[PDB]
Amino acid sequence: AERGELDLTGAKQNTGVWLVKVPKYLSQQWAKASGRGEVGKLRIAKTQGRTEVSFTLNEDLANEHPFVLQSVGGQTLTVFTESSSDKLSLEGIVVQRAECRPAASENYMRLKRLQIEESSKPVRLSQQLDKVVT
Amino acid sequence: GPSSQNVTEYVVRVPKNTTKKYNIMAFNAADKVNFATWNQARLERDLSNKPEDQPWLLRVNGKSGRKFKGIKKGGVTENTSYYIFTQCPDGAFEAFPVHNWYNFTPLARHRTLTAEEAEEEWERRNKVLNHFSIMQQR
Amino acid sequence: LHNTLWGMVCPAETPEGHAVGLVKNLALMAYISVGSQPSPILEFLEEWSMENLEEISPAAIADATKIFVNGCWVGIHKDPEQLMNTLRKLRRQMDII
Amino acid sequence: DEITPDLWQEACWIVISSYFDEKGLVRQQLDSFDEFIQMSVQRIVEDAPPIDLQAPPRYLLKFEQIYLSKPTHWERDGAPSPMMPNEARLRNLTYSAPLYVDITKTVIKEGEEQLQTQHQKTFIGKIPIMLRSTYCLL
Amino acid sequence: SKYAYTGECRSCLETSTIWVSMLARGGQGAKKSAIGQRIVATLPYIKQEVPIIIVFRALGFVSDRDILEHIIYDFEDPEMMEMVKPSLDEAFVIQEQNVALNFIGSRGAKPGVTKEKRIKYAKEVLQKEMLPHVGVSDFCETKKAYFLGYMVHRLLLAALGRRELDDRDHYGNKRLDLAGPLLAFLF
Amino acid sequence: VGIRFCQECNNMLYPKEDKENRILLYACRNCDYQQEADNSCIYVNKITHEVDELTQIIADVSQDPTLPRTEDHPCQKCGHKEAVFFQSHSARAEDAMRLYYVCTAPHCGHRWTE
Amino acid sequence: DDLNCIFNDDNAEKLVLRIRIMNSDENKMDDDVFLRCIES
Ligand SMILES: [Zn+2]
Ligand SMILES: [Zn+2]
Repeated sequence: AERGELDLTGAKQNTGVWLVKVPKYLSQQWAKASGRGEVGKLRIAKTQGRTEVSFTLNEDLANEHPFVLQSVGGQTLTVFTESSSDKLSLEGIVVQRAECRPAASENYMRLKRLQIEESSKPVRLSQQLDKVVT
Repeated sequence: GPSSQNVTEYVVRVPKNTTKKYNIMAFNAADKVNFATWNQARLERDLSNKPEDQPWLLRVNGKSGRKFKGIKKGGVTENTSYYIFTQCPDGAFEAFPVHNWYNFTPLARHRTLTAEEAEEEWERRNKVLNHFSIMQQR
Repeated sequence: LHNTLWGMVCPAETPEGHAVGLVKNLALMAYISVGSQPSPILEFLEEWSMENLEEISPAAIADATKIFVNGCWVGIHKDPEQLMNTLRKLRRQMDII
Repeated sequence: DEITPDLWQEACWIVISSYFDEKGLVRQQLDSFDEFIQMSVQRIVEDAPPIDLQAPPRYLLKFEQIYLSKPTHWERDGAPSPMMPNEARLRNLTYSAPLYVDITKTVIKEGEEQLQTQHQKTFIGKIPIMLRSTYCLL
Repeated sequence: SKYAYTGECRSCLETSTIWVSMLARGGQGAKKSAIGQRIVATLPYIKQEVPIIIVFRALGFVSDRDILEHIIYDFEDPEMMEMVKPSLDEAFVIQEQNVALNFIGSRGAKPGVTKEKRIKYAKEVLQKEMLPHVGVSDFCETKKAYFLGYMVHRLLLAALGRRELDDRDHYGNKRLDLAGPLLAFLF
Repeated sequence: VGIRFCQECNNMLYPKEDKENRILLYACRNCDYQQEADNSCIYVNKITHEVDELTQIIADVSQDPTLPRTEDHPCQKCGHKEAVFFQSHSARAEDAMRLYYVCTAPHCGHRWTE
Repeated sequence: DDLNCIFNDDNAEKLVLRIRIMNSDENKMDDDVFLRCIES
C-alpha cells in the first residue's frame, strides 16, 4: 500500500481486451453523441473456418463499418490507469487487434474532400491590395 | 455446438468526463516480463531533471528487482484516437478515450562504468585485449 | 550527358569552353515541380492500412513495405500493390493528391 | 473510338499545342514566384518566433497575415502611383511592391491588464516583383 | 582515402549533413583489423567521429537487441550480424545513455564544464540537429532511431553487395532551386 | 553460424570454454547466464561467395512493368506458362549472366534458374 | 611451427585443413581471438 503502487489484479485475472483503430468521423460522431448511452452495435459472425467482424452505426447518430483483424503476437500490449487519488491500476492485456474501415467506396472520398476543406480553413495565404495603404 | 455459430451482442458507450485518466504502456516482445513477481511496484517522476512534461521512472520490488524508464509516445493525438474496451458485469462496453501513450525499456542493476574512468579507458581504443578484464577491476 | 536527362534537359544545348556540361537548359516539355505540403498524403495514408512506425512491432517491418513521404520514414504497409493502384488512381483524378 | 496511325501526327501536336497555350515557355519561373509570394512569405513570417521583451512589464509582439500590393512608385512630392514596367526600364527604376504586416502587440503589467493593440498594416519593405506573375501589374 | 563507404543524408525542413560511414581495410593483424570493418558516424556540429552504436545508445536504447533490430530487420541472415558486430566490439566502454551523451558532448569543439552542461549540449545537438526532417520536437526520438537504423541498413546492404552505389549525376537524386525557394531563403 | 541474445539484459553472447568441464559455452558482458551446445560453429564465412542468389529475390518482382516476360519456359510449381526473367547485377563483379526466372502467376512466388 | 596442420587426401570433396594450437604457446591475447586474428 503506497502512492506509487500499481494495482495488478487485472493482470492476475488474465482479462483480455481489444484495441481497435477507427477513422476520425466516427470519433467526431461519438463526441457529438456526448455519451447518450448508445452509439452503435458491434456484430460478430463465426463460420466453419472463418470469422467476420463489423460495426453498425446507430440510425439516430447518423442523422456499415467492417472490421479487419491483424496480427498481435509481435508485441505485448497492456493498459494501465492513473486516478485523481494517485492510485495506479492495471486494466488488462490486449489479446486481439482490429481496425475499422468504411463501407463507402466512391462517395467517401467526397467526405474526405470536405474534410480537406475543413483542414484548409486555418491555412492562410497572402492577398493582393488594389490600393496602396493610406 | 453453440460455439460454432456463437451470435452475441455487446452494447458500447463512451463517457464524456471521468475522474481517472487512461493511458497505454507497452513492453518489448522479447523482454520476458512477468507480473506474478510484482509484489511491490513504484512509479514516480524522475529527479534527474531537477513535472508532467518529464519521463517516468518505474521500479519493481524496490532495489532488488528490475527497473524501467518511461517515455511518451511521439505521435500526437490530432488525427489518432485509441479506446479501451473492458468487460463489466452489466455488459455495456465503456469506451475510455486515451490521454497519453507511454513506453518502458528495461534497465539492469549492476556495477556501471563511469565517464571519468572511461576517459582513462579510451586510451585502449583498439589496443584493448581480454575485454572481460575491465569489469573485474570495477 | 547522363541517361536520365531524357526530355528533362536538352542534349544539344551546351555552352562552349570552361562551362561545358555544367550549364544546361530545360527541354520544351519540362515542368519543374513547385512544391506541396505532404499533410494531405500523410493523413490519407493514415486513413488506409498504414501501421505507424512508432506503433508497429519491431519484428514486423521485415516482411512489409516501408513508406517514405518526402524522404521521412513514416511506417510500413503489408499490401503495396493495392496502395500503388490507389495512389496512382487518385493522382490521375488530381482530387486529393 | 481510337486514334488511327494516320491521325496521330496531328493529334499529338494538337495536344502539345494545348499544353504550350496553357502553360507557356516560362512557367517554372512564374509558378515559383507565385508559390514564393502566395505561400512561404507568410509561412516564414508566422514560423518566426514571436519576439519577447522584459524590463516588470512584459511586451510580446506577434506577427500575422502578410499583405502585398501592386507595384508603386513614389516621386519627389510623395505621390504613390502605379509604376509601368517600361517606366521602370526607362528611368532605371526597381520594379518592386511594398509588403505589409499586421502586428499584435500584447501588453503585460503584472496586474492582469492584458489589452493587446492590433497594430494594423505596417510597411516593412519591398519585394522585387517578377514580371507577368499574378502579383504584377501585367 | 580511408573511408570505404559513405551514407550521406543531407537533411533540411520546410540544412544539416550527416556523414555516417565505414572504415576500409587499411590496417591488418590484431592491431586494427582484429574484428572487421567498423561502422562510424560523423555528426553535424561536433567535430569528431563517434561510432554509430554510441549514438544509438545516446538515443536511449540500452539493449543491443533493439539496436540490432533497428539495424537488421530479418534475423535469419547472419551476414549483416557478422558485419555489424565489430562496432559492438568497439562499444563496451559505454553501456548507459548518460555516459554516451557525456562522451558525445565532450567530443564536441567546445565541451561543457561538467555533466550539467555536456549532457544538455549533447541532448540539444542530438535533439534539433540530428535529422531535422524526421523530428524536431522533444518527443521525437524513436523515429530518429528507426531512420538511422534504416540508414545503417542501407550502408550494410551496399557494403555486402545488394544495393547499387548511388550516383550524384542521376537527376532523380537532384533538385532545382528556382526563384521561389531562393528568394524564400533570402527572405 | 549465428549469434543469439541473453534473456537478462539482451546483449551479445560470445563463445568461450571454461577451465572446469571442457565444453563450449556462450557468455554475455554482464551476466552469469551461460548457454549450451548445438551451435558449435563460430565464424563460418564463404570466401568463394558461391552463395545462392535464389534467396534474396523478392516474389513481388512479377508486378514490375519493366522486366521482360517470356512464355517458352513454364513454371515448375504451378504450371503457368508465362514468367519473368532478369539478371542479378548486384555490386558483385565477374558474375555469371544467368537468368533468374520468376513465375508471374499471383499467389505463386516460385523462382528458379537455368 | 606454432600452426600445425593436418592435410587431406585429394579424393575427398572437402580438401580441408585442421590448424590448431599446441603446447608451444599453451604450456595477454586470449583464445578464439588469437585464432581469428591469425585467420585474418
Ligand atoms: Zn546479458
Ligand atoms: Zn508458378
